[PDB]
Amino acid sequence: GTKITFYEDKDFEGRRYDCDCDCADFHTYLSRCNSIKVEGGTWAVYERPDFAGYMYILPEGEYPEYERWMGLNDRLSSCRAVHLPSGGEYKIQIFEKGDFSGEMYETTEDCPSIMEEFHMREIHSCKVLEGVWIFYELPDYRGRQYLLDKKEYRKPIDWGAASPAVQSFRRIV
Repeated sequence: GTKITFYEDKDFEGRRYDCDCDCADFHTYLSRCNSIKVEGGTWAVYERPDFAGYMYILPEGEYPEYERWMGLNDRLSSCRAVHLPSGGEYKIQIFEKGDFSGEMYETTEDCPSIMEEFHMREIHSCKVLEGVWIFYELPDYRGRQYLLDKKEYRKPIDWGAASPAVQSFRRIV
């Protein structure tokens, strides 16, 4: 019973498209997205069809301009609802090299700068043992966003990234 509404202009103006289930392609219904209203739960929204391109994670709320979801442009074309467990334990394993190789670290806590904490600038694979997490390109949860809502990620492309650069990560609660 969650819903997301996309508006072409800022401040919830202009033509609109709404999604109540997952939508793999609404680029023919909206030329651009400059504000969003999210109801009922948390959504992942994507620049290109079929959940491709830049992605952004939006909790319930009102977003009058794309900066409010750290958007890179006003282009969105697909979206899916994020299923969050009832606030249990959260646990993630990050790896120095692809395919779960190299050095590994396991944590239960948000990390606003992984260099100071794990002495890595990059994460080349990961296993999400419990919970749902977000990787960020820059420290303090800034820059590009990548949703980790599955279990195993063998290489960065599996979380939608072109490179293993990750500098912070946190749980979705």
